[PDB]
Amino acid sequence: GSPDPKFNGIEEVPEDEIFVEAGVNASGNNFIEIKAIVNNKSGWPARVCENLSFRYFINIEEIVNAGKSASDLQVSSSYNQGAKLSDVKHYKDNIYYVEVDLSGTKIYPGGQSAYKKEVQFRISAPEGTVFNPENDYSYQGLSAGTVVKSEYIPVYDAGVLVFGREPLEHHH
Amino acid sequence: TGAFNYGEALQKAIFFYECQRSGKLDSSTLRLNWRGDSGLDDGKDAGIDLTGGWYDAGDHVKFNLPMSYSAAMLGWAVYEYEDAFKQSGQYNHILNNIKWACDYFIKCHPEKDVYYYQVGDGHADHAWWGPAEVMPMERPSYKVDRSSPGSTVVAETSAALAIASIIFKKVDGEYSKECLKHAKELFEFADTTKSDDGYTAANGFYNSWSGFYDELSWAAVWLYLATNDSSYLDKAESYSDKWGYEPQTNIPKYKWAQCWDDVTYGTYLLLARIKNDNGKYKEAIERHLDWWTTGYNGERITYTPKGLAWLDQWGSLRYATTTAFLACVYSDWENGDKEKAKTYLEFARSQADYALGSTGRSFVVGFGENPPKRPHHRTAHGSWADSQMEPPEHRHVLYGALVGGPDSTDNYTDDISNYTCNEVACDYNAGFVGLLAKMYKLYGEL
Ligand SMILES: [Ca+2]
Ligand SMILES: [Ca+2]
Ligand SMILES: [Cl-]
Ligand SMILES: [Cl-]
Ligand SMILES: [Cl-]
Repeated sequence: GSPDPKFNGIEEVPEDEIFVEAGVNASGNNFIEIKAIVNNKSGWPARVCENLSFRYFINIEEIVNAGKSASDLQVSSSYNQGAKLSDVKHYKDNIYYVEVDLSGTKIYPGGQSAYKKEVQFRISAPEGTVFNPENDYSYQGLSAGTVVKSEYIPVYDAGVLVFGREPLEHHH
Repeated sequence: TGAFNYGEALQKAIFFYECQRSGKLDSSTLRLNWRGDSGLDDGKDAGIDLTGGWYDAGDHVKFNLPMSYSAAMLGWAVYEYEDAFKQSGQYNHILNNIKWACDYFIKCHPEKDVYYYQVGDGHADHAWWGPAEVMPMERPSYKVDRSSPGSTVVAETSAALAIASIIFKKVDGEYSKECLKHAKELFEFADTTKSDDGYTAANGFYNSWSGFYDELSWAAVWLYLATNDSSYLDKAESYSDKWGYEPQTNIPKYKWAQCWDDVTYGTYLLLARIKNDNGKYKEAIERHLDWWTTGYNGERITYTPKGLAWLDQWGSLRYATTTAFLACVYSDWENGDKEKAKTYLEFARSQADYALGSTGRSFVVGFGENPPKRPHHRTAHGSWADSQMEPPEHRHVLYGALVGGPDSTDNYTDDISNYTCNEVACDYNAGFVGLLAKMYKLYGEL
């Protein structure tokens, strides 16, 4: 006889290797501020990632209906070493997003400070303008004072989607 | 018979070497999905490409002495039992892995009398706990040369490449010739320097304890078998008075095992078959294998109650399974003592079966009943947090790894930080692969 030739070490990947955890860091009538922690717990195989980015999607319907536009939103942060934050960018319809780009920073499963990087960013409308997070795609399932893994904050590796989903309606 | 699936164990014990690969990998042909590119800057401090080779154990140092010893022993298995490898479907697998190490030894030999013998700093390497692909620390390379030589590691490398030249002759004649050229040059370098003064970066890990005369004779006898140039046979025999005697005697030493430091015992056996003159090499191998089995002149190695021949607390299974391979090879020598061959072969079977499960549990990761699941191995564990305890279970199965094994009364614990028990290593698996090939031939082929 001879051993089963199907034998291999191609294992089931039992867990999501690269993902963002997020939560509400602060909020007010006209803004939301997100705490986001990008994780690389890769194992199949482990790898170093130095071109990761993620996108946080909002719906500006309530801004437009107030007679304002995306140009009235302001992205800010006092906590973003190693992360570039975009201005709001148009996706489709009244869906916009903030890109958070950690390219140039090595994130890898090699220690407590290596496998995860925290970013904080705030999106504000003008004083007196209602900012409604409840209709924002990437706000779904977020809470104050805690971070949780979210499939609604998709992660990209050199601009290629590797985890989560973009807001495809109603269209996929 | 037999009592265990030796063919499966052999398959897995060879696969273990794929888990140890350093360098650029081809993910489209790998038999696993949890190893990636690693050590890609190996050699850059020296201005030379030293990528590839095998990580030694559960760490990421490339230690060329055990690495070349292990490739030599795998190669010796293919040389003796080629058909067993073909019938079990493991022949291309074993050659692919042996070539992984030998391609590296060639890179390590950029000029006739220059040889790189290590990549990685042992202390720095062991100070961090995570997978190979994300190593954060610098990995220095080290070389020996005519001014600062390393006869031990250069001669063991010569031997591995000489063996590679034989087993690749038919499948890749051009590579075969390349291995032989390097093997001859390395042997001349080791033989004409006779010094380990330059071999220093492995201090505390793989010191040369027995000296380099065993390696010089081992490399020379393999070069004789590779070339049929009788000058190499003369050369191997010329150091017989230098290998070592039992303390206080002129009796060729016998109370140890074939291992990464000491290849005297396999040299006895190879020379005994070549000379076939009922002479001193026959006597020397028989003294050795008698001590390990029935006893020699009233003395016998320690055995555990459950039947393991137990040489030392470190790598107990490694020493017993490697000696069992020598016993297999002896048993197949037509001119050997037939009654001793019977005894030696039954010993080899018993030691194989102890490793595979005769005590009620397997000592081979990913094989048999209740195998070890926490081998001391960074990449199989897969910590993202520089900790042996996070996660508390290994992320990957290190199939085929033979662990250190039990103490002298069969006690063993499956714990990632228990070193005598759960160390794994290239040299632990090397003789074991040859033993498994013979067991598969005996029991698994019909
Ligand atoms: Ca909104
Ligand atoms: Ca030696
Ligand atoms: Cl196979
Ligand atoms: Cl055979
Ligand atoms: Cl030394």
